[PDB]
Amino acid sequence: MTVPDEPVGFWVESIPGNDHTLRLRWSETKGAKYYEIYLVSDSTYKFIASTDKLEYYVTNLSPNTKYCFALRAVNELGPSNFVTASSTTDRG
Repeated sequence: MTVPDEPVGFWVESIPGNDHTLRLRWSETKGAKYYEIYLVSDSTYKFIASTDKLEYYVTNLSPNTKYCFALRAVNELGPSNFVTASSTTDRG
């Protein structure tokens, strides 16, 4: 078997009225047992969370700030490549 497919449809969306949260969403992914989410900052990745959901709310962000995330799917053989998406938190 292989590492999972790369996820598709990875979108990061703002939450109007919430200046400290972004909503991450992605499609179910062939071969995936779970997904890992990272914050991409100045060309380095910071771990956020592992989940078997298809969406995740990243809380405790600063207002009016663009965040880029990297998402990958994982199984027992290893991880998929990353897909990326970004958005800006509400101004508050």
